[PDB]
Amino acid sequence: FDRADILYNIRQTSRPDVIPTQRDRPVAVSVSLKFINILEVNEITNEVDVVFWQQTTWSDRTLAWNSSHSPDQVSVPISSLWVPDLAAYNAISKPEVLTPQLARVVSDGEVLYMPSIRQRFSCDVSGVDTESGATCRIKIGSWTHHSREISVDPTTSEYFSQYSRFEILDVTQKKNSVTYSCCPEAYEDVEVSLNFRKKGR
Amino acid sequence: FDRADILYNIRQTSRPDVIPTQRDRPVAVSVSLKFINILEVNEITNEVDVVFWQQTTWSDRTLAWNSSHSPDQVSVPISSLWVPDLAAYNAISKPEVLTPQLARVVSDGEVLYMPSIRQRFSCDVSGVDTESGATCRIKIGSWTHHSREISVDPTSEYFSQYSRFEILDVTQKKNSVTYSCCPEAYEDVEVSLNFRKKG
Amino acid sequence: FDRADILYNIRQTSRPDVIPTQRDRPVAVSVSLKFINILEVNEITNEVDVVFWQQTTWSDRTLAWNSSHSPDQVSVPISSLWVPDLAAYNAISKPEVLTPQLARVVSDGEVLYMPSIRQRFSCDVSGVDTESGATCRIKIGSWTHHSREISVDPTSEYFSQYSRFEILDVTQKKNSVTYSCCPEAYEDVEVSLNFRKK
Amino acid sequence: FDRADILYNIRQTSRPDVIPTQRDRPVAVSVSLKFINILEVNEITNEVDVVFWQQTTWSDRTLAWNSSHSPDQVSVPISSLWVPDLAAYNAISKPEVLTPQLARVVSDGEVLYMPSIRQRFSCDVSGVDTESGATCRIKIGSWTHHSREISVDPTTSEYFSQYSRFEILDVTQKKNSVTYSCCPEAYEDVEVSLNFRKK
Amino acid sequence: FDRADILYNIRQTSRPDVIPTQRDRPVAVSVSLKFINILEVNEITNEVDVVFWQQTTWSDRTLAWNSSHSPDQVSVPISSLWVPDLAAYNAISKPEVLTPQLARVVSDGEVLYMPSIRQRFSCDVSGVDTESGATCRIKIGSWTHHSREISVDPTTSEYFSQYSRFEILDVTQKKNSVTYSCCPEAYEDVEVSLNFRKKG
Amino acid sequence: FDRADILYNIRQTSRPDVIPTQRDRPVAVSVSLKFINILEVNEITNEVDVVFWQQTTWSDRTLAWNSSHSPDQVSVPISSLWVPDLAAYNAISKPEVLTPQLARVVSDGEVLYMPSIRQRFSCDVSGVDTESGATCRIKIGSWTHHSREISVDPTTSEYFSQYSRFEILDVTQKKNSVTYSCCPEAYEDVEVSLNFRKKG
Amino acid sequence: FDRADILYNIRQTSRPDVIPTQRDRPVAVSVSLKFINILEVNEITNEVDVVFWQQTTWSDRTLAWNSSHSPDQVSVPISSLWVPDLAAYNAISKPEVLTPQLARVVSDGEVLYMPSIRQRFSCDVSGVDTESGATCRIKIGSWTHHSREISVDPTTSEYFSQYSRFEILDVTQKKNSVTYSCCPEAYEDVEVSLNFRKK
Amino acid sequence: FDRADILYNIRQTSRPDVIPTQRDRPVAVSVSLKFINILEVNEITNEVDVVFWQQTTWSDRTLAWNSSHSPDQVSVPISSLWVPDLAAYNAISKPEVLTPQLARVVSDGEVLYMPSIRQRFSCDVSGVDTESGATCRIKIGSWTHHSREISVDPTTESEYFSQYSRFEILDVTQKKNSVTYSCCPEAYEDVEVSLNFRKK
Amino acid sequence: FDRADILYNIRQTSRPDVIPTQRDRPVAVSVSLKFINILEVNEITNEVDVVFWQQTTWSDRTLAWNSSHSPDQVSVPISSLWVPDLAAYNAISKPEVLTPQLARVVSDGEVLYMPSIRQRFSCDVSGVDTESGATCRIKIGSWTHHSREISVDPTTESEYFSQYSRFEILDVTQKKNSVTYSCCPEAYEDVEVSLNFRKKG
Amino acid sequence: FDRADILYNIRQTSRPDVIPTQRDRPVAVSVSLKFINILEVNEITNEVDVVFWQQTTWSDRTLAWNSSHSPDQVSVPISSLWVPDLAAYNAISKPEVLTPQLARVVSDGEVLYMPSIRQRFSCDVSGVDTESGATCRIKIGSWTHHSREISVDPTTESEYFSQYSRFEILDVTQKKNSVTYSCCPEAYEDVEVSLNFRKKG
Ligand SMILES: CCN1CCN[C@H]1c1cccc(-c2ccccn2)n1
Ligand SMILES: CCN1CCN[C@H]1c1cccc(-c2ccccn2)n1
Repeated sequence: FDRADILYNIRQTSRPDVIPTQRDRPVAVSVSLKFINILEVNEITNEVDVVFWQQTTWSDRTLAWNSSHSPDQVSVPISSLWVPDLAAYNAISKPEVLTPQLARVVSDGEVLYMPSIRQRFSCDVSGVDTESGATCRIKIGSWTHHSREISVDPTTSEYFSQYSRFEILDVTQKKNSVTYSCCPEAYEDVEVSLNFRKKGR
Repeated sequence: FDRADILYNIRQTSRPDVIPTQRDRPVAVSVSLKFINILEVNEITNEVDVVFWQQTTWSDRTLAWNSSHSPDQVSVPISSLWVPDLAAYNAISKPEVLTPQLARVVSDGEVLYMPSIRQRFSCDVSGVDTESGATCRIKIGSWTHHSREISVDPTSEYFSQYSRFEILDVTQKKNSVTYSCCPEAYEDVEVSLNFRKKG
Repeated sequence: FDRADILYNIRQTSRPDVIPTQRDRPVAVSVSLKFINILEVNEITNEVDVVFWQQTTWSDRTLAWNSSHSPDQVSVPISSLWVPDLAAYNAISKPEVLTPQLARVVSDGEVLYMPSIRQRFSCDVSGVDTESGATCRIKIGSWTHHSREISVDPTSEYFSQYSRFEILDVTQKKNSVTYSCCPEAYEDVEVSLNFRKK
Repeated sequence: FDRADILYNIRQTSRPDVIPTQRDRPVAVSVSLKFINILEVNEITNEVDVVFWQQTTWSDRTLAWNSSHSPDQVSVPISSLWVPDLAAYNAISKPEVLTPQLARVVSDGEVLYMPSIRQRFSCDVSGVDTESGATCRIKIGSWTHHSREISVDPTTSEYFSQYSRFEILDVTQKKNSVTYSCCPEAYEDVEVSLNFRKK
Repeated sequence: FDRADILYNIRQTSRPDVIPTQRDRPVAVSVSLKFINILEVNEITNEVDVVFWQQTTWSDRTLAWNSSHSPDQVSVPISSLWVPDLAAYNAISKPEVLTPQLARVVSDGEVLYMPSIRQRFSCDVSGVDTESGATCRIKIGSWTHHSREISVDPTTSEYFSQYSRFEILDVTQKKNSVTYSCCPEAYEDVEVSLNFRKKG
Repeated sequence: FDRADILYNIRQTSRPDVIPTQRDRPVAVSVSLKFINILEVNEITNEVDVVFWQQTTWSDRTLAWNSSHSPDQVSVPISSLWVPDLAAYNAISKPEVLTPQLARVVSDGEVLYMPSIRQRFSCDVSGVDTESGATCRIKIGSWTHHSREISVDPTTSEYFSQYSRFEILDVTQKKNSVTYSCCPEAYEDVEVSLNFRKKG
Repeated sequence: FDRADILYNIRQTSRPDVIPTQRDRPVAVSVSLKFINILEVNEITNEVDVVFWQQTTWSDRTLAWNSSHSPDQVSVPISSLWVPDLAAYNAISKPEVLTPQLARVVSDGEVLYMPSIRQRFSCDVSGVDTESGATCRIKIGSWTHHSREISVDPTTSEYFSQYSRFEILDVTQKKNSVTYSCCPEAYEDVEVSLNFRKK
Repeated sequence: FDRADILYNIRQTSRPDVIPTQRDRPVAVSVSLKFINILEVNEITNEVDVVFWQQTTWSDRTLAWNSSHSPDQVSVPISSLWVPDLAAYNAISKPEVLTPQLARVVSDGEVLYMPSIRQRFSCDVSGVDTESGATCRIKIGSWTHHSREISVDPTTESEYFSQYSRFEILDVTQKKNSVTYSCCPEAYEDVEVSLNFRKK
Repeated sequence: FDRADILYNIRQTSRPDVIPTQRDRPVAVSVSLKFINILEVNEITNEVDVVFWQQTTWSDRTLAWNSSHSPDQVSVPISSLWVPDLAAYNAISKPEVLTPQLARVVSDGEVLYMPSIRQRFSCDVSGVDTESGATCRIKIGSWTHHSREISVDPTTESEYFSQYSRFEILDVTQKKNSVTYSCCPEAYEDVEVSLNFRKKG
Repeated sequence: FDRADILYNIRQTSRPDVIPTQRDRPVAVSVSLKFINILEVNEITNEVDVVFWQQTTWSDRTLAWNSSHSPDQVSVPISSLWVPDLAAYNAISKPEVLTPQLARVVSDGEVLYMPSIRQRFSCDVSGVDTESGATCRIKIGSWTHHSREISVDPTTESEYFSQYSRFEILDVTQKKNSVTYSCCPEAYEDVEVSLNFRKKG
């Protein structure tokens, strides 16, 4: 009916710890990094310090409601929802979340979470100061949910800060499948390739 | 009644997670930054470290009470209130809040919140050392509410005399953008901090 | 009562959100700093980084018990008490509290809170390497309680001898700040630390 | 049963404070470190700054369920499980967990927890600049559970970042134990020998 | 009882806010710091950064159980327990607690708590490069409880990293009892003297 | 959605004190009484003691779920439901509910509630002992909701016990609207006229 | 604000244990009985069993709201409300409430509560078979609140059952203020005289 | 696992509102009345007052546990358990439960519940003073769950009945039956208890 | 303080299960039955049905407050207080409490509970139609607290009784009884209430 | 420790649902009925209406406390203790509890629960008006706990019986007995209580 009713129900009945699997189909999560800033780099030790909006999308039908004559969408705290347990496998610091931890929810149950994160990665930074630029690959996927429970897909400069000493040449994202020695099941991930270089003046 | 009553009511009934949209009008949010100190500036990196009191105001009519023979206003923990999900879109460090997270509530339901924040920005440091100075732009709007739910409206006595820097000018302009994709319009306040290194 | 009873009472009924305003009188808070240590000072940037005990004191009658055959005071976690929402007006860093967050409550409802706080300020660092020394002023007052709600009044020997600086003098004085936007005055204590490098 | 049911059962009944000893025989924990990155090294101070994944396995029958027409495993927040109070004996910073604080629970009540941790150790960094390399020993055991209550055992390179300034010669992992003359009791540890060198 | 029952009991009935004074006698606390590492010394600023296990011990009879067919000892989170409010009166950083915040409660009501703490101190670091070394005094006490409510007492190197830049010559720990200028009462305290030096 | 899921969502949401009004329209409550037995009649006081199944119905849309691959209705404690505050205006004993207090909830949010009630009324019993027989009128409406808020409406001896001493000739149920002096708003009630006689 | 909000505010801040004394003065409670039935009379025992509507009315300002775009009234459970602690001083069984225990709150704070009660009294049944009839006095008053805290007032047959064997010749309601020897406080009651006879 | 833990888990995971349906098949409830006494009988009004033990038996897999070194069964208050919403169709007074409202849970999820009920009923008392006695049929079945959600059964088509009664029991037959009403598609399953008894 | 703060403080800190003993000195309970009606007597069976106000009075200084600029008294549900565990040893029905279960709490912590009770007793009804009347004896005291825990005392301090009863009250006297049995080192007390009544003419 | 702390400890860690079984030995429960009055008797229907005190004692170790400088006993509402689920097999009315529902607890975990109950039974009232009298047997045992879990034993087999009953008691014996049933393969234990009574003059 109203904003307050919609948020009450989601709070009271939403099960944060419960992956919203559908008929035991993997939950499909969309992920696209939108880089905003490159804040520090190190060709010697091979580290980068980035700021990026982690465009993260997925469906949770248990959230959906009868719009009809009611709010299009709502803003929900992420404590009040299930959220994918995503990790950047090659981060070497923990996500500084820069933004209000609110996710935007539509009446169908499709969810949009997009926090600004500042994080430090460990990646190939050789060629940063050349014209070829460097290509730093960030791998992201489910920390605890494997192929049959979570799958991850990428999607279809307008963001990047003009005051950065760096400039992006190209950013590309590939779905991937890894396996581990311990474990018979495979995990999926988005491989994000940031090609960037130091500016000329 | 009295304070304890007025504060019990707010705590028992306030719903932090519910924007108080009054009849499907947008919650008007008045914003005004007051810089207190500038601390680290880098014309190479175009990064800055600043401290400012973000003077914020809006109306949550649910909070209202009958002023007749009772407190004009009370102080309240912002965990007991709805608060707009403001974010600085060029911030490169999380906001570090320096002061007690309390806000003031007037009997008419006007909420008045003024945190002291320290945060780092990616902005134009070009010219800080010259006469006409640097102009650093800081953009502040709601992180999840487009212009039908929240609408942000911008409203030296505050700046430390002991700063290494000096403030030529601060100006505030609203900013609205529609896109091909999405029928909702988005708003931010644009804060132009024109400052320079003292003699 | 015993210590358990008295704490339980304070836990159940201390309205930790409610200024213990008496009639409509400002709650009269006393603040008096004692410096333990000056740790890093910048004359260029006008930034000092200091450690100090904030002696705070105020009365809350919802706390009091008849010290009849009872303890005359107890230790109360500040989560379970009303505390003045104080702030350093010229702090450039969030207070680092170095101590257990406990306050002493007297049977008459007198509270004595004294945290050890490490924090950096903007203030006049100049003259630090001179005999007459630098004079760094800190202001501490309520963040939200104007002057009809919370008054503030001010009341070397704890100062570390291993410091690189020394305190020539420390005066503390009643002050109020007002702003053109806002109808109300806010009381503080203006602490003048006169000190110099060794 | 389904994910939501199992999760609720685990949250309602799993007792995070209660070591799941069986027939008072010590709780068998496996700790197996996978080094991801070596980031800083100081041959003067004998300190390393390391990133590893800590494969921690044990067993808690009270989490178990009938997997007849149910999930093989589910994912549970460690706050809703008893976890081993493991601690690095020679650690010089707080463990910085970089990953979702979530563990995997098998229906037979076996728990699979692999946090990704950054932390500094005081250890032997000598020879790092050389072909045979330094050997940094890292010691991990229960902080409060002596060897009648917990044993730690190793499980009876490949993830290390190829963009590290360092590489790995050998990793060996051996059960050991320790006492302190203040106190009667002994504590099992796994001793992780990291044989590495600069590239 | 079993661990399950003993822990449920404590979680249900322990008052972490209530000092376990018995018959208006003070709580005897054994405190004894054991240094593991010395991470950073500055002879200019007079500062050390150190890591210590702070072996802490005291009696809280309300915790006791009859140990007949029962555990002799259990691992309780300290949030379930009253804990002495110990400070280090010349710390310049907050105590960085590095290990799981659990304590040991013996069936007779004895609480054994040993955190590993990283913390920075303001002390005399002159003569660390000498041979008889620097002597860094640290003052440990209750913040809010006087000697009538807490007495703090020490205990009579096996722990210090052999790979430290530095080495410990001696560590001694004596009782001190102190009276401030403001207030009538005394606070019992410990003095810890870290006599140590560089290696070469 | 399973029954487990739906029941959770109802218990947790759903506000038993919140009349399910739509667009400030009256909530339409249907009520058909089904007499099961007449256990006492008295022509002198004019009193009967009856048992009846009170077939009750109304929509509450905050209860609805999409029953795509899911159950069509569920059984729900009325303590977790709003229910109409119906009263017998001419009752002289309190309703003695004989049955489990569970109502049925269809996925379109229709509530089907039907308790077995025993209760005693003040009504015209004259000539229960003749062919044409007594006609005992029972008025039922909401105790606190007027017509704009609630409309109690009727619907249109498959229930009645073959071993009673009485037999039902007729039951008719007609809409009734009533205005009390105190209060200018009007209640919307149902007159149940029970036409029965002794069998002999 | 819709009903569902008003009812939520009431439940969370209605302090049903607290008498809404406004300022100094007592709470003014209107009580007026409406007899529906007389059911069993015993002139030997001086006993009567009676069904009556207890129209009750008072002001709790704490329930108040602004109806501009709001209902004027909602129905509230008395569990979530302060109710006057009324007792019929000459009752000899407990009140059997025959109706839902819901009261009615006006936006200006007035409450209207009107239960149908069956209850037996001790009173003057003599002459119930004569022309002039019997006059049963029923004395209703606060059980714990004396006259400084509660004053009762009536407000100047019509729902009586024609199918009763008795008939009301008259009903009159006056106020009375009674003091007992133990206790220096005066209590108020309404005394309702029920002039009825057998038809 | 002990009694204490088993009961904690049940308490803590209790969904009393969730019919424990397994893969959309109906929950099979057994009902057997074991008559203890007959307190009052009326051939005029066709009413009897009776005390019986109602043995009831169903599965609820959600309560189960591993019974290796664990109790075989435990005692659980019914407010923690889902219970069949059972009801007599011809009852004329509330069921007066005389015993502790406790059932027994077995390790496999079986729930055995047996309350003592005193209740009045409307039935065929004709012939109570004859050689072949009266045959009062009592009909018991779920009030709100139909054929597809609950199915009943008698496990029982001299050890219980009071030797001191004014009546003897000749026979009690219990048969699965069913009941539908024109209003409502779904059939309801019931147990048909024929109490054939006489005055001595 | 206002009434609202006092009731909040009582509700929040009150221990109904806890006898307010002061240093293991016993809680002094005053009792006084003021009879209102006598409703049924039976000389064959020695049974009476009666209604009385049972005035109870005790101290619980843990409920005190500062009367300074406050109310001297407030009403409190008894379900938030400790109450005397009083039983009538010769009752044959359970006590029907006819009145609101509220009590008065005075600012010195004095509690004043007076319920109107209706109960049937097994007592000496003989002589009821004579001029000396019957004397029916009712014994009242704690069910589980011996006399080092609760001391019951009659206040003995007609005005209350129905002018419409068939019966009339000739005198009421109340006296303390106390007994030591050999099993237990403890004396038990009771208050013996002697209702001397006769039928009216 | 004081009463407030013993009661608190009991309230919080008692486990009212959990039978205090030790070493899978039966819990030994001791019921002795003490008769206060006989109120109705009916020779036609074989029914009596009686009032009695149900003396019930057992041991529950989870209640115990060290009673040095402590109360040795406290009074505890039965909601906060495990209580045996006793019932009168041959009862025909609900138990009417006439007394405060408190139980007395000894620091060693010994419990006395003694409600005055009024109830009605089906029993042999034959011979009530003869000099030999009727022998009404009442059976009281655990509803749901068979013999391997609850064992039931009387103590001893006047001072209680009202002098004003129409009736008089001749003897009360009380005897261990065990009833078993077709359906269910465990035996229950009971105190069979033989009331031998008759009418007075
Ligand atoms: C006038 C600014 N202040 C002086 C001291 N306290 C602050 C304060 C406290 C609470 C609210 C506000 C404020 C001011 C303007 C707009 C919004 N809030 N300031
Ligand atoms: C007299 C109006 N009503 C019609 C049916 N219900 C009643 C009603 C309900 C709720 C409150 C009141 C009321 C209360 C005080 C005074 C008058 N009426 N009446």
